[PDB]
Amino acid sequence: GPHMATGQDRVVALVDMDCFFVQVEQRQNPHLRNKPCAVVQYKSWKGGGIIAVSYEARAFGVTRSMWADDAKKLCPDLLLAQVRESRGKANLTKYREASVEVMEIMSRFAVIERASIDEAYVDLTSAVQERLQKLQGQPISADLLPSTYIEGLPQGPTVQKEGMRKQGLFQWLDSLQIDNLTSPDLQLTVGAVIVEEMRAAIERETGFQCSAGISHNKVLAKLACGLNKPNRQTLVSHGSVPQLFSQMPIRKIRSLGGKLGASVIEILGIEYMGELTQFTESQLQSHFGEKNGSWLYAMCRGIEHDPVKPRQLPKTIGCSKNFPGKTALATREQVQWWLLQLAQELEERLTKDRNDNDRVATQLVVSIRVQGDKRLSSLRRCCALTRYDAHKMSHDAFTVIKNCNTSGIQTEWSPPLTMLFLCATKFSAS
DNA sequence: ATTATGACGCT
DNA sequence: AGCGTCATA
Ligand SMILES: [Mg+2]
Ligand SMILES: [Mg+2]
Repeated sequence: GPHMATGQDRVVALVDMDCFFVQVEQRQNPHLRNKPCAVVQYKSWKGGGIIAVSYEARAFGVTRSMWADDAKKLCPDLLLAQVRESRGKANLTKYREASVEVMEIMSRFAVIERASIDEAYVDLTSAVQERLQKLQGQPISADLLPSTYIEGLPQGPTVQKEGMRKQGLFQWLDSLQIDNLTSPDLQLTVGAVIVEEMRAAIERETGFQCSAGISHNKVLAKLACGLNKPNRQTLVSHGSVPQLFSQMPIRKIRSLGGKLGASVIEILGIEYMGELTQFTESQLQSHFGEKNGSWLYAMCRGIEHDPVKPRQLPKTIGCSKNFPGKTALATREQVQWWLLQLAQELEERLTKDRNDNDRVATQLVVSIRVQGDKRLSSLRRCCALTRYDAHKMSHDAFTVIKNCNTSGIQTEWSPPLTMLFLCATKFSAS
């Protein structure tokens, strides 16, 4: 009763830029705005691979991972923007720099954890306390929440989308004002006010739109974010969790979209997150291990404690290129040349990093894949990284991998290499 | 022949 | 340390 913790101590948001690489290209090229548009890398093989898709194009069935030639079959008028190529490979610098624009704006409001190139968790707990003070018990007006959905409302005893949104928001705010909700619900609401402000500042100062989730932890905030896209934000309250989870496929929850989630479904014979509540913590630990079991037991109740880490910068800076099909690297100098290409981009990004962020990478990570091997990495070896010099890094990389070559002939490379990867890690303050 | 990333867990 | 998992544009 009085001692059951409810995972309602924090306010956490997850902000995710809508179709981010597409918005970066649309800001640069006004001709692409408000059109079915996608971003593609390379062009020769089947028109290139799509890596981002505008919501106008999604309506035609265009998706990420699709070949541009195939996307054009679904959407003949699809417009395309190409990822820059430098030194023979895709170069994502424009999007990394746009990401920094957005992350720096978010950081004015609160501590953020960079979760990917286009999304960040926000810990709003302190900001909410301060805003609550500034307020002096004044009601929160719907006008402060013009793009917010309250998940699960309206309910109980209009056929337009925006009308539905406001109906639910009014029920929520009516109940908050009447004192029929909880202090955590008030805290979430103020959290949502702050995220409207954050999202307005991002759009004003960059041109970019985003969606966001506001809840009591990272997992719920991420889930919330996806419920109403694009350009909207969603509040998932603790109380909304039983109904939300009762029909929520397990694979939709962050970290359960893969093999673990599949085993939860198979071993337990269930489909929805809410069905997990019927098992004891020990039962879940017996199937999924101590850590995952405890996590599952709390998560299916809407409770999770993973903190928003104070980390706005990436921990690693990496450079990779696949060499698929017949392009697999088969000669020694081929391997050396591409190692150099990679090492040159890496040096460029590392020198920029050292200047911007007052740190130095100390470990060089070399990874390769060989043909018809594994998936992903076949092999991964570390060596020291003492100097930001591309020729040295490339020579060093060759050294740690050169004995992978099973060839008799040292000029030839067998089995052919289908992937090269250089990654700088173990940063120290400098 | 999605590609190019990036974080974290296991042993 | 090296490998595997899960995720994002
Ligand atoms: Mg996303
Ligand atoms: Mg994202």
